[PDB]
Amino acid sequence: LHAADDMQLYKYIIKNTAWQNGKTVTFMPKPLFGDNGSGMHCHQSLWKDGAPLMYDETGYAGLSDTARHYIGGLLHHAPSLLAFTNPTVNSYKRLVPGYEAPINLVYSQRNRSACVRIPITGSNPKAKRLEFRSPDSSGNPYLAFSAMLMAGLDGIKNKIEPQAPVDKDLYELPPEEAASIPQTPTQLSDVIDRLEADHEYLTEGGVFTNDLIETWISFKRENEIEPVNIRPHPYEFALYYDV
Amino acid sequence: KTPDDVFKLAKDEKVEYVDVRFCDLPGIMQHFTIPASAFDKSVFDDGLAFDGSSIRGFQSIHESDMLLLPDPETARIDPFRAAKTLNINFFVHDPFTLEPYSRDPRNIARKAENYLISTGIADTAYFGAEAEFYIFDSVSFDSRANGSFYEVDAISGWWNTGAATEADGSPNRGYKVRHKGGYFPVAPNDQYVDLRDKMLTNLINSGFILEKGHHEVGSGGQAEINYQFNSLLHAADDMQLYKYIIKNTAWQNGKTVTFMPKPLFGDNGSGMHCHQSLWKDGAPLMYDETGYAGLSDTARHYIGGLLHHAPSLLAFTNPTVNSYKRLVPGYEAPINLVYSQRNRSACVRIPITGSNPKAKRLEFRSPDSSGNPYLAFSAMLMAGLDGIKNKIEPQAPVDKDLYELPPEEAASIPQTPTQLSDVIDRLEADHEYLTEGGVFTNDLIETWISFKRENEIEPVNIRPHPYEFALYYDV
Amino acid sequence: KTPDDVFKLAKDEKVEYVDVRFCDLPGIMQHFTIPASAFDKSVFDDGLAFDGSSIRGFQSIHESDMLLLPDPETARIDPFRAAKTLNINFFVHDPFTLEPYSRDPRNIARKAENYLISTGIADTAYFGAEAEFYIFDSVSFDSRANGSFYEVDAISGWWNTGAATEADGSPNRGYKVRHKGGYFPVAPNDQYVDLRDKMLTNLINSGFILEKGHHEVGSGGQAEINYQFNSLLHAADDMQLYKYIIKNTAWQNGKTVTFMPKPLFGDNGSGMHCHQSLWKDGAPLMYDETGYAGLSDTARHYIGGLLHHAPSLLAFTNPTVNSYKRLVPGYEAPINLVYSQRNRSACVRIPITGSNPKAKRLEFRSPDSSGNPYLAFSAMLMAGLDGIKNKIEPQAPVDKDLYELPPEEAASIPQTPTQLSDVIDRLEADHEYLTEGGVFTNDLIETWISFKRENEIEPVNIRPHPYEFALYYDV
Amino acid sequence: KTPDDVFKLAKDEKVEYVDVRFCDLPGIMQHFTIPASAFDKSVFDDGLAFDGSSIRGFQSIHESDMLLLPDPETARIDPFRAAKTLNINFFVHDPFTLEPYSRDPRNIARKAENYLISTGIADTAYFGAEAEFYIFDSVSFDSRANGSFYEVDAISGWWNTGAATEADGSPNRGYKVRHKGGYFPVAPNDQYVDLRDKMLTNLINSGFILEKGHHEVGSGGQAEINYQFNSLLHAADDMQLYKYIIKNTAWQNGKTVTFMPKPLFGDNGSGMHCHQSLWKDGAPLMYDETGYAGLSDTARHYIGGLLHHAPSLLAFTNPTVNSYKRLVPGYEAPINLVYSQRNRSACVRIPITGSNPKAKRLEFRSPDSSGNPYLAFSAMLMAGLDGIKNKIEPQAPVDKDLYELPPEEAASIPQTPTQLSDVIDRLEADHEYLTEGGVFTNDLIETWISFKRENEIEPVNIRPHPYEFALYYDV
Ligand SMILES: CC(C)(C)c1nc(-c2cnc3ccccc3c2)c(-c2ccncc2)[nH]1
Ligand SMILES: CC(C)(C)c1nc(-c2cnc3ccccc3c2)c(-c2ccncc2)[nH]1
Ligand SMILES: CC(C)(C)c1nc(-c2cnc3ccccc3c2)c(-c2ccncc2)[nH]1
Ligand SMILES: C[S@](=O)(CC[C@H](N)C(=O)O)=NP(=O)(O)O
Ligand SMILES: C[S@](=O)(CC[C@H](N)C(=O)O)=NP(=O)(O)O
Ligand SMILES: C[S@](=O)(CC[C@H](N)C(=O)O)=NP(=O)(O)O
Ligand SMILES: C[S@](=O)(CC[C@H](N)C(=O)O)=NP(=O)(O)O
Ligand SMILES: [Cl-]
Ligand SMILES: [Cl-]
Ligand SMILES: [Cl-]
Ligand SMILES: [Cl-]
Ligand SMILES: [Mg+2]
Ligand SMILES: [Mg+2]
Ligand SMILES: [Mg+2]
Ligand SMILES: [Mg+2]
Ligand SMILES: [Mg+2]
Ligand SMILES: [Mg+2]
Ligand SMILES: [Mg+2]
Ligand SMILES: [Mg+2]
Ligand SMILES: [Mg+2]
Ligand SMILES: [Mg+2]
Repeated sequence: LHAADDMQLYKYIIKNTAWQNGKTVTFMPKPLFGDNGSGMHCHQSLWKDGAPLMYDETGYAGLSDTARHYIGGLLHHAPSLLAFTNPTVNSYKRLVPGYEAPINLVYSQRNRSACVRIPITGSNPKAKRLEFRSPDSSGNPYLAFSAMLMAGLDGIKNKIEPQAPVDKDLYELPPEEAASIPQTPTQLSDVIDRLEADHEYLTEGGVFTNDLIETWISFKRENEIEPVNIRPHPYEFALYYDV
Repeated sequence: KTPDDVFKLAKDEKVEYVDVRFCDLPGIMQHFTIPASAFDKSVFDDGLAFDGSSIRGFQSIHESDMLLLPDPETARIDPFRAAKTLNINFFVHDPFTLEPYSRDPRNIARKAENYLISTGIADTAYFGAEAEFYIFDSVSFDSRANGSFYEVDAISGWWNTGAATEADGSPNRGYKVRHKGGYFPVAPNDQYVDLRDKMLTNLINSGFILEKGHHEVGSGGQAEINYQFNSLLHAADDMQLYKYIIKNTAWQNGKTVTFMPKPLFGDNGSGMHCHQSLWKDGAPLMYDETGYAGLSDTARHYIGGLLHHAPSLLAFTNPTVNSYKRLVPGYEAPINLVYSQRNRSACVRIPITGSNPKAKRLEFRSPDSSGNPYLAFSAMLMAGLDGIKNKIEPQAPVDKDLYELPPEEAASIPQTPTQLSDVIDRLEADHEYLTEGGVFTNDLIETWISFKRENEIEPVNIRPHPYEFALYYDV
Repeated sequence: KTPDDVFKLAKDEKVEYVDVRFCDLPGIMQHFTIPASAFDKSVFDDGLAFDGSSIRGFQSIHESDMLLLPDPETARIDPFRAAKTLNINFFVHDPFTLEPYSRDPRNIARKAENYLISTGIADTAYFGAEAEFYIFDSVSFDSRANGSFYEVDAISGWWNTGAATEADGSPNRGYKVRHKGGYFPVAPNDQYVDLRDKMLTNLINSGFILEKGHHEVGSGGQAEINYQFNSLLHAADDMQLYKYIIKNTAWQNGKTVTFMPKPLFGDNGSGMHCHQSLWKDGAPLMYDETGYAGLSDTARHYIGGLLHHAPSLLAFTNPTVNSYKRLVPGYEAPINLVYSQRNRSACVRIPITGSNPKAKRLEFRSPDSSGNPYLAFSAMLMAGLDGIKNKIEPQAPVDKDLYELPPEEAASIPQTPTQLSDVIDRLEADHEYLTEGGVFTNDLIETWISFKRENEIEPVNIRPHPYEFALYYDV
Repeated sequence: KTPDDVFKLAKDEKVEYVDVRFCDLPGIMQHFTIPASAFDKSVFDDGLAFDGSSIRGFQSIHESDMLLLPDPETARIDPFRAAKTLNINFFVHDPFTLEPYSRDPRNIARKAENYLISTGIADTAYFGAEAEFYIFDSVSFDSRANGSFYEVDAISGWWNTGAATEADGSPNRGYKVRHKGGYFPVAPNDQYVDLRDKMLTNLINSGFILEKGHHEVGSGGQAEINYQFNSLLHAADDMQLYKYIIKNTAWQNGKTVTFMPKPLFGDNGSGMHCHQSLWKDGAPLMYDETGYAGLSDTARHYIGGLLHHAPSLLAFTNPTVNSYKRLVPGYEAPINLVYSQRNRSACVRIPITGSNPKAKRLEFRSPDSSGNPYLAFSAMLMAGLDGIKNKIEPQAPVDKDLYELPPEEAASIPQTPTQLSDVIDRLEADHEYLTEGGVFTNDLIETWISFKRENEIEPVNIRPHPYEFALYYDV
C-alpha cells in the first residue's frame, strides 16, 4: 500500500517539476517508435516476522521454494495478470523485441531480455528478490501491485513450478526454440478476454470482487480497445492508399 | 480471340507500343513496355522474361527469371498514353518446364474455372462486382520515430465547410457533401458529375459494357461505377482494368483515387460487393420459386459455404488491416455472418429481382477492393462449391437491421472477424476447401500468410497509433 | 558506310550543322560544331584539330594540338537541336604521324576487336548492355570548409509521402514509389510512363532497335531501357549515344537524369549489366547442352577469366568511388565472385534462354555506367580471352541467395573489392592481360591509375563525410 | 586518498549529490546520480550496479548486471551543477567474482602501470597531453535516403567574412580568423579570450595545475589548454575530466565544443599530442647528452617501438574514420613515421628543452582525442616498452619539412595509414605487444575490432559522400 501511494505521489512530483520548468513528462509505455519504451519494473519480496523468505543458497539464482513458486504464479497467470500490469493499448507496443522489455514468459538471472529477472545481489538474504519486468506505468499501481501479489500467492499456495530458466538473449532465440516458450500477449483485447474467462486467483479472500473486474473489463473495451480499433492507423495509408 | 486477331488490332490501330501486363500476388498489376516492332509470333511462342524476385509473393533472388505468355482475350487499347499503346495481360510460367506458375493469380482463376467444370455442379460462375472508390484531391502521410500522420482531402468534404478559401485560394462556394449524405443529390451538391462521365466514357471506349455510375454515400467524393457481370476470370481481368482506368482518369484530371476499404473515419467505407450465380448448359441454377427469397437448394448451399468458411475466406476477400476498419456497424457493411433479402446490413443480401430466374443471385457484401480479385473471386467460388458439395445449411435468415439487434440476440449470431491477424490465423489452421482440385496450393497459401504477417500485420502492430496519445499521453 | 553516304544523308536531311564528337578518357563525350558548308572531303582527308590539353587523360599543354578523323558508321541526326544537326563520332589521331592515339577510348575498342580476330578464338564479341538510370526532379550539392551536402529529389520518392505540397505548390496526390518497390506497378504508381515513351521514341528515331523499357526497382524514378546487342565497338558507340539521348530527353521535359551507380542510400543502385557472347563465322560459341547452365568450355573459361581478373578488371568496369557504394548486399548487385544460372545475387548470372544456341550468354552484373564503355567492354573481353587462352576454371557455381549465406560458407568465397583504391592498386600491380596485343598500353594504364588517384580517390579521402559528424561530433 | 577523505570532502562541501562515473569502451564517460544520503561505506564495500548491456563494448543483454567500485583518488566537486555535486570515477567489476572487468578502460590503465613496474625498465610513465578543440556556435547534420549534410558554424570562421549580419541579426564587425591564421593574434581577432579564461578558471577550481591556454591555428575558434603532466592512469583521468569541463564550460556560455580530429576541411585538425617519459626511483631515463636530440638508448628504443608498431597502434591512438582526415599533409599533423627534433611535420617531435635531464621527452604527434585516453595511453606504453625490450632501432631522423618532400624521397619512408579499416585489419593480424602481461586481453581487442567495423567503418562505407555527387552526378 505505501509503495502504491509512493508511486502516485512520485508521478505527480515528476510531472509537475517538469511542468514548472517548461517541459512535459509522459509515463506512457511507448511514445517513441524504434526506441526504448518506459517500464515499471517491480522488484518483489515476501517477509515474515522481520525475516526474508526469498533466499536459499542452494536454489537457482539463490531463490527459495517460496520465491520460485511466486515466480511460477506470475508467469502462469501472466495472460490475465497483464490486464492490470499492462492495462493500455499502448502497453503492447512496448512488448516487442530489442528494447529490454519482455516478449515471453521466462525467468532468468542477470537477464534484461527476460520477463522476470533475478538481479545479482550476492549472498545477503535480505537483498534477494525477483524483478517482474513486464509491468508499465500506464495504469493503477494499487491494482497492479495487488494483482501481482495475488498471482504470486496463488503460485505459492498451489506450488506452481515455473518452466526452467533460459539464460540466453531471448530476442535472439532460434525460431524452433522460441515457438516452444509461451509468448507475452499481443494486444490488450487478448488479456481482457483472458481476465474475463479466468480470474479466480484475484477473487481469493475478496481482494478483487466481481464488480471491480467486470467494470474494468467493460471500461477497457468501451473506452480504449474499441475506440482504437475503429480508427484507421496512419500506417494503413502508407500500406494501402494505392490498393 | 487468337494471336492473329491481336496482330490485326495492333496494325489497324497504328499501335506504337505494347504494354505487357501481369498480376503480383497482393493484387497490383505490373507492366513493362515493348515496341510494336518487337510484338511478333515469338512473343506468343517463346514469351518474355522478367525478374520474379522483384515481384511480391513470387520468386527468391537466386531463382529470379520467370516467363510470361500472352492472353489474347485481354488486348485493349490504352486510353491514356499519348503514344498509341495496346495493353495485354499475360500468364506467368516457369522458365524451364513452361508450366503455369502456382503463384500467378491469373492461373488460380483459370484453375478455379476448370475445377468448377470438373465437379459437374455447373459450368460457369458469373461475378458482378461493385468496386466503390473515393475521388480525393490530395493525400499525405508519414511514419517517424517521434510521430506519424495521415491526411486525405477533397473539396466536397464536410470537414471543409468552414474553410475561408479553397486549396487554390478561390472562394468557398458551399454545397459540400454531408457525412453519410453523398447518395445521391443532384449537382452542384454532386461535384464529380463531369469527372465520372469521363470515367464512364473511358470504360466504354475500352470495351466495358456499362450499367450505371453515381456518387456514393461517403462525403468527399465517394463514387460507384457498374459494368456488366462476366465469368470468373474475365470478371477479375475486368476488375483490374477498371481500377486502372478509374485511377488514371482521375489522375489526368488533377484528382487522386483510392480504393482502400476505409480512408474516412465516421463515414462509409468502400466495398466490393460480389453478386454471384452458377449456370450450367446456358441455364441458371440459383432460382426456386418456393425457396426463401426465390433461392434454390444449390444457391442456399452456396450461401452456406460462404458464411461457414467466412472466418478463413476473408483472408482473401478482406485481405488488409484497413479492411477491418470497414467491418464496423452503421455504414452498410456486414458485422456478422447472416443472409437476408433486401438487407443492406447483412453479410449476404439477396437483391429483389422478381420472378425472372436469370436474374436471381446472392450479393456477398463482405469483400473489398484492397487485395486481389483473381484470388478473391476464386476463394469465394471454392467456399461456395464446398457448401454445395457438403450441403451446408446456412443459419436462418434474419430480416432485421442487424446493427440494431438486442444484445442477447446479437451475441447468438457469429460475428465477422475483428482483425486481419484473426483470419490469417484461421486460414493457416483450416484451408482444405481451397486446396480442392489444386486450385490453391499450399505454397500459395503459405506465402500469402507469411506475406501478410511480415509486411502488413506486424508493421502496423509495432507502430503507436495517434489515438493512443489522445488516450494515454497523461497516464 | 562510306564518306559519300554521310554527305548524302546531310544533303537529304537539310542539315545546318555537323556536331564533331569524340570520347575523353574518363568516358564523357566531347563535341564542337561546324557548319554544313564546312563539312566536306577535307574533313575525311585532313581531319579537324582540337586542344588535347583541355581533355581529361589526353595531352599536356605544350603538346596540345591533336587531330580527329570521322567514323562514317556513327552518323545520326540529332533529335534535340532546333537547327537540324548531324552528329558524327571521330577517332583521335597524332597530328604529326597521323597514327591512332594510344589514349583514344574508341581506338582501344578498335584494337580489342582486331586482337580477338588475331587470336583465332572468335571473330566477333557481342555486347548487350542494360544501363539503368534515375529520372530525378532536382539535385544540389556543395563542399566548403565548414560543411558539405547533397540532395536529390523526385516527385515519386518515398521520402515525400508526407510533403504538404509538391515542389510547384500543387497538392500531394500520393502514389509515390516505395523503396525497392518500383519494379514495376502500373500507372499512376509509375509516374514516368509518358516520359519513358518519349525516350523510346527518340531512340527509335536515332536508329536504335528497341527491346523494352520499364520502371526499375528504385524509388524516385529509376528506369531501364533495352536496345539490341551489337559487336563491341558498335555497342560502346550505342551506349554513349543512348546516355546522350536519355539525359537530353529528360532535360527537355523538365527532369534531370543520373547514371551514377548509387545516388540513393538504402535503395537499388544503377548497374550496367553486360550480356556477352563470342561468335565465329556466324556461329555461336557459348552453348553446350551438356554443360552447367548450357555453357560450353569456351563460355566457362570466359567466365573464369572475368571472375579471376575481377580484382583489377573492376578498375575499368566499376571505375568510380560511388561504384563501391553499389557493391553492397541486398540490392541485386554482386558482393562476391561467383557465377550461377537464374541468380540475381551473383556476379555472373546465366539467364534462362532454353536450348537455342544463339541465345546462350553470360550476364556480367558487376559493371556500372559511371565510366567508359569503350574501355569497360574492351577490358571485359581481354579478361574473358585470357581465361579462354589459359583455360581458367571458375570456382563451382553457387545456386543460392548469395546475400543470405551462412558465415563459414560466405568466407570461403572471394568478395568483390571494397573500394576504388583497392582495384587501382591491383590494376597497377597486375595488368598483363590488358596489354596483350597492345590493346591497352602502359601509358593508358598509368594515366588511368594516376587520374583516378589524384582526381577521385584523394579528393574524397580528404573531405569529412557528414556521417562522421553523426558518429563523432560528441567524442 | 582514502574513503574517509572522500566522506570528509562531501561533508565539508555540503554535497547534495554524488555523481557515479565510469568509462565506456569507445571513450565516453557514463554517469548516474545518487543522493548524499546514499553515499556511505556500503558504496565502497559492496559497490553499485548498472546495466552493462546498455554500455558500448560491455555486456550482452542476458549477462547485463555489472558492478562499480569507487576510486577515491578521482573525487572532485562538479563546477556546473546548481545542486552541489561530488564527481567520482569507478572501476567496473564482475558482479559474481568481484574481479576487475577485462573491458573496463580504467582497468587497462591500471594493468599497464603494473606491467611497467614488473618489467624493471621503469616504475613510472609520465604523459603530458595537448587536447586541442574547436569552440563552435552551432552544428547540424543528417543522413537520409535522398540526401545528407553537415554544417559547423562559428562567428570567427573565415567563411563568414561576407555575412550581412551575425546569426542573431547584429552587425558583422569583422576581425574573423583567417584559415591557418588563429595562432595566435591578440583580441579582437581572438574572439574567445574571456571564454578560455572561464575554462582555465574551472580547471583550476577542479584541482588541475595549469600551464597555458591559447587560440589554435584553425579558423572558427580552435583552442588549446595545457595542464601539468602525470602518471598514466592519473593522466587519463585528467583527460576525461578536462573534456567534460571544456565541453560544459562552452555549453553554459552559449557555445558548443567538438574534440573531433577534423571538423574543418582545408584548416588544421585537432590533435592529442602525447609527451612521454619514463622514470625509475625518481630519476629520468630519457636523457643522454651524447644522443641525437639529447635522447638516451631507452628513449630511442621507445620511439623505435612507437614507430614500428604504428600500423596497429593507431587503432587505439587514432580510432575513428575522421582521424584519417587529419593525417594529411600541410596542417602540422604527421603523414609518415619519422622522428625529428623541433619538427612539427614529424610523427615524433623532440621538443627543444636544453640540458635539463628532467625535461627530456618525446612528443608523439599522431594521436587525437576521438577515442579513449585510457586505451590510447596504455597502447602507446605497450608499443614503447616492446621497443625497449627488443631494442628496436628507429630509422634515422629526418630533419626536413616532410610535407614538401619530392615524391621519390617521400616513398622511401613508411607512410601513416590511409584509413581506419587498415589499422583495424593490422591490429587484428598483429597485436602480441598489447597482450604482454595481459594488459590488453584478446576479448578486449576482438570487441574493439568488431565494434569499429560494424558501428563506424561499414556505416560510413555504405553511405554516398556529397563530393561523389560533385564528381559523378553527370557520368
Ligand atoms: C453489375 C451488378 C453487380 C449490379 C450486377 N448486375 C447483375 C444482373 C442484373 N440483372 C440481370 C437481369 C437479367 C440477367 C442478368 C442480370 C444480371 C449481376 C449479376 C451477377 C452475377 N450473376 C447474375 C447477375 N450483377
Ligand atoms: C538487350 C539485352 C541485354 C537484354 C540482350 N538481349 C540479348 C539477346 C536475347 N535473346 C536473343 C535470342 C536470340 C538471338 C540473340 C538474342 C540476344 C542479348 C545478348 C547479348 C550478347 N550476346 C547474345 C545475346 N542481350
Ligand atoms: C603539458 C605539456 C604537454 C606541454 C608537457 N609539459 C611537460 C614538461 C615541460 N617541462 C618540464 C620541465 C621540467 C620537468 C618536467 C617538465 C615537463 C611535459 C612532460 C610530459 C611527460 N614527461 C615529461 C614532461 N608535457
Ligand atoms: C536499462 S533498463 O534495462 C531498460 C528498461 C526498458 N525501458 C523497459 O521497457 O523496461 N532498465 P533497468 O536496467 O533500469 O532495469
Ligand atoms: C449504398 S451501398 O449499400 C453502400 C455500401 C458500403 N460502401 C460498403 O462498405 O459496402 N452500396 P450498394 O447499394 O451500391 O450495394
Ligand atoms: C531488376 S535488376 O535485377 C536490378 C539490378 C540492380 N539495379 C543493379 O544491378 O544494381 N536488373 P535486371 O533488369 O537485370 O533484372
Ligand atoms: C600548433 S601545433 O603544432 C598544431 C597541431 C595540429 N592541430 C595537429 O596536431 O593536428 N600544436 P602545438 O604546437 O601546440 O604542439
Ligand atoms: Cl486491443
Ligand atoms: Cl491485425
Ligand atoms: Cl577509394
Ligand atoms: Cl575506413
Ligand atoms: Mg530494473
Ligand atoms: Mg451498387
Ligand atoms: Mg454501393
Ligand atoms: Mg451492392
Ligand atoms: Mg534488364
Ligand atoms: Mg534492370
Ligand atoms: Mg540484367
Ligand atoms: Mg601545444
Ligand atoms: Mg597545439
Ligand atoms: Mg605539441
